[PDB]
Amino acid sequence: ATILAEQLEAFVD
Amino acid sequence: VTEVEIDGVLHEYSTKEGVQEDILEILLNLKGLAVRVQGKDEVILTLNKSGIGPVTAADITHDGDVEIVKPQHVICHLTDENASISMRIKVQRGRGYVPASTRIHSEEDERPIGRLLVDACYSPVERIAYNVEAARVEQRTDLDKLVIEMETNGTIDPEEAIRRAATILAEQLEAFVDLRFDPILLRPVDDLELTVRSANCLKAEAIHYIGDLVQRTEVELLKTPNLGKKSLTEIKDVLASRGLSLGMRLENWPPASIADE
Amino acid sequence: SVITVGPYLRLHQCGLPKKMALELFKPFIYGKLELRGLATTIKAAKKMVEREEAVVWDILDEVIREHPVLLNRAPTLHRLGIQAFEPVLIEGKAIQLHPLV
Amino acid sequence: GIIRDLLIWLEGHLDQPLSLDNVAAKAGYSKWHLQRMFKDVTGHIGYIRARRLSKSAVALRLTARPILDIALQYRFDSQQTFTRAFKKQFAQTPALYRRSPEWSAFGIRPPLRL
Amino acid sequence: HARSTGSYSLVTQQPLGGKAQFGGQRFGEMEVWALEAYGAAYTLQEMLTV
Amino acid sequence: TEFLKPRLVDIEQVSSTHAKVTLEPLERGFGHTLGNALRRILLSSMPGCA
Amino acid sequence: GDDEDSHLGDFIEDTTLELPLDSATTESLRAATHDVLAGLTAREAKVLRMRFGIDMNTDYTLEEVGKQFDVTRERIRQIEAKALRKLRHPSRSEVLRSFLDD
Amino acid sequence: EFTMPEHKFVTLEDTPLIGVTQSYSCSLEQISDFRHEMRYQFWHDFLGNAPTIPPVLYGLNETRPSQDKDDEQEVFYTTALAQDQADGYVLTGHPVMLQGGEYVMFTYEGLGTGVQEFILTVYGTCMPMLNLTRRKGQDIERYYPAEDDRPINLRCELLIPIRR
Amino acid sequence: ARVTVQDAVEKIGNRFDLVLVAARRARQMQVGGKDPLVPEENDKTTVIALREIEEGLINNQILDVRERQEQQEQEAAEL
Amino acid sequence: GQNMRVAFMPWNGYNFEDSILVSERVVQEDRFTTIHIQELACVSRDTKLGPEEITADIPNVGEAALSKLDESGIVYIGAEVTGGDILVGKVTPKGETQLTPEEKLLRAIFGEKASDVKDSSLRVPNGVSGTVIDVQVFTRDGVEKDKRA
Repeated sequence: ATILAEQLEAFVD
Repeated sequence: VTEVEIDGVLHEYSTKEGVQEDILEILLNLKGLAVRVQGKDEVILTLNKSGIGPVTAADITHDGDVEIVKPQHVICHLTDENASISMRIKVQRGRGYVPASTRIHSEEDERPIGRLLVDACYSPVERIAYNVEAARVEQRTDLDKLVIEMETNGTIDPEEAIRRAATILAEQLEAFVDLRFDPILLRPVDDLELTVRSANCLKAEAIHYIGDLVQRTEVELLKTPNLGKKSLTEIKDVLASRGLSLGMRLENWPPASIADE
Repeated sequence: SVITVGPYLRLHQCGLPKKMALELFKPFIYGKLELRGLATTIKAAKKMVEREEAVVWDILDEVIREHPVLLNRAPTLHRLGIQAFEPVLIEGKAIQLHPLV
Repeated sequence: GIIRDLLIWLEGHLDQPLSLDNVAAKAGYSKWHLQRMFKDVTGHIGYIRARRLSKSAVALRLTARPILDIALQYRFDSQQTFTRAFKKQFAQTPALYRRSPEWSAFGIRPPLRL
Repeated sequence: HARSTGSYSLVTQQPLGGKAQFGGQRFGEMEVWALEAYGAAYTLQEMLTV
Repeated sequence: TEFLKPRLVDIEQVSSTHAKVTLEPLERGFGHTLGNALRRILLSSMPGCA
Repeated sequence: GDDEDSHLGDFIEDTTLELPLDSATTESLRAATHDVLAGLTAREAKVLRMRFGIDMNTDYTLEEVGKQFDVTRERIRQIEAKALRKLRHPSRSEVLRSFLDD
Repeated sequence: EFTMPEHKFVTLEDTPLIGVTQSYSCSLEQISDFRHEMRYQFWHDFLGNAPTIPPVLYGLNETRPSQDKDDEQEVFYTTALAQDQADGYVLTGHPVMLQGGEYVMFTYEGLGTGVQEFILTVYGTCMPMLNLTRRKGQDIERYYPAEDDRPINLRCELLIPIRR
Repeated sequence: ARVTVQDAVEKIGNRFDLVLVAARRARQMQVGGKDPLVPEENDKTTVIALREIEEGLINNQILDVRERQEQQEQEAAEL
Repeated sequence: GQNMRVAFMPWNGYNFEDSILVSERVVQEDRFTTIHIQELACVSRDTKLGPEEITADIPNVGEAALSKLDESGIVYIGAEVTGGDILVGKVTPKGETQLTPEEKLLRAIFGEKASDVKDSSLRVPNGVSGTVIDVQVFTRDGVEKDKRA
């Protein structure tokens, strides 16, 4: 599940 | 749109003079309106209109922070020139298809007679599909792209729609990564609920708390010229019934609130 | 009531409305509330049906669980026309039923 | 000096605390010594009976409750014990007092505002 | 429809018919044979007397 | 934004390499949403040595 | 019934026997009182109860109360007011609070 | 070892006073808190528009037996001002009249909580060694409120009308 | 249990006696309110009676031996 | 009726045997909603004891029911009506009976006063909802006409 957090990191910014 | 209130009509299943379409057709035309509220999760708008002619969305009296999307989403039709309209369209911001029929069913406030409740769909997004083509990185031909389409009404900037999605997902995607004192001692001496004159005599010694009572010497508290010798047992009541001794130091009898009378 | 399918009930289970059971199991609620004591007397406990208590639906399921229930259909043509499933609640107004029966 | 505090507590507590002299002995001093301590102050305390008959007399004329609550609200023993006190003091029946449309100060003992 | 305990008739002291008069159901004589084949005796005493 | 959030309730680690995971509650339409993504990434994205 | 199914005999109710819930509240009325009478005295129970005729076949009055104990009919009504007053203090009328709401 | 308070016999003349009057009804365990409640009400509403601070302030207990029934006795304590050597005064109220003549003045030196014991010490342990008798009149509370964070050491005076 | 009472019949030998010998069992615990033998496991009284049955714990004779000692031990108390 | 798109494949048990599935989209655009009108009555009659009449003055009322009514005993036009609510305040002029000695003991301490009227008001059926669009009041010409009538 951490990589699904990793692929959304353009969108927490 | 959440509620409408409107003059000259007491209920949505009546008829109004000077209109082409029926009353609940105004409900079924005010549903598809689209307004972008910037800073309020509740606003109102008023409408005052007269004369023959179709009222469009330009006719209503706006606010400085409700951006209008459609000008011509047709509301009604006027046909006789002397008519006049006062309607007050409640606007909320939410999600889903709860048409406040649970709001009347979870909450039973005393409403005034005349307000009509609108069946609302808060969702701006209508029809969204995607297609997946191959993105070209020179060594990684296996990679692909994510073409994402969108067909909605107004009231939406699309980047905010996509950016809010990852705020939703990573909240759950965190949870799969990170996750795996005596009451009659704390009152005034006057508010201890004792007999005629045994406790109010103690507050003229400035003793207005029960913790201050137990930290006086009993021999010199009953030698001031205001105590009586049958008040001795009520002091012996509240000290023995609670479990305290003579002169025994209580740790902190006041709170940060300290007031007398 | 009317039947409808369920692809998620197991065989010994079956669906049932809430509004049907709370209206049907009314003698079984008025015994449990006095054992709880939130209602004081009988006429008090009848008053506590309309007032939408969370314990009304916490005594309902607790009355319901392991109390199986007959279902009937006409014309009865043999023995297996009547059966006895166990209830499951659902937020509807139509009797859910296993597809395999 | 001290037993001032008995005067208007008794304006407030002819009620639900049944206060007798031994319950009035909870004011600090003894049964016999509070009598003369109240005497040279006032001239007239067990005044309390008058307040009980005065304090019941707010219920006859000014509240709509009937007579049986009255003989046990303001700390009298019984309905004859009330009317035994009523007839010794006001020389009336309270069924002949409240029902009468006129009412004046013959028997109602005043409170002590000394 | 539902009925816990409702109204009764006057000649035979029986429940009534329908969703209108707050009525009970009908346990027809076809069903009694369908119940006899299980051997479930007590419910047949239950569904007529009590 | 009035979402719902689960605490991981129960893990039935019978053997090591076999397991069961329960989770409750969600909002509606989310037991389909998450687990379809979760079945995908646990089929086709891991390290490996063969 | 326009098919040969129903008649006027189906459609009339006999409100004579008791309501099922109300015949239950008769006993909860009765089993309230004796517990409420239990916080009293034996000469205090015997003046108020048999006057009203609770659990007795008859209705005794002030005369049959008077000529039996001694003479007095005057103070028994006043005895019952003390049987009113301590029970009107809202400490033993909680199980009278709902039957008050009839 | 009781210590007797200081007392003095004063003859008083008529002084025209103005202020606000009202009725009340309460037990006398809070006759000290409520009389200081209304005196806080009128001294912190006179000063807030006053330029000048007077040397004295008056509180006057009056009693009205209601003509309906002598079971409740209507009581009147009133925070009211007196005349001084100041011209400009902004005030509200109607002219009340001090029922002067013979009076007895008790004098107090001590704490703010002992102002309650300055009003608690009335009916029990002290005065019939002198064997006094109170005539009809008005009880007066005499303060000095300009000169008063500990509970304050204020100089207060009672006044009882005693006929000899 | 919730699904099956077949093993409850391979113990006694009869489908109908099971309706009787559990009812005689549960009537000592429905209103008699005695102690159960199996743990509860959050179940109504008919389910603990059938979970009692599978290990051979409540029979027609065991429903009567449990009372017949209890009868005379009560009948050695009245006099 | 209406016309809409239809797919023919088995879903997960929800089109098992001639029992169809449906979307939320047809619940939002209210395309299958219908409108009914119920008729409900109240007949004030002349008994053998006395005449029954309509007054909003009922005994044993909650204030939410008395607030939604007028002073005569008729609903306000254009109200909302939840099932089981008082619409028409009716009574019946009752005689008198006796009661159990339990009941006499309870009324002797509270002073339960009752008149010689019996509450027989009109009510909405339960399990139904709605709103009110119309009333009318009939009258036999020769008997006294109410205000709202």
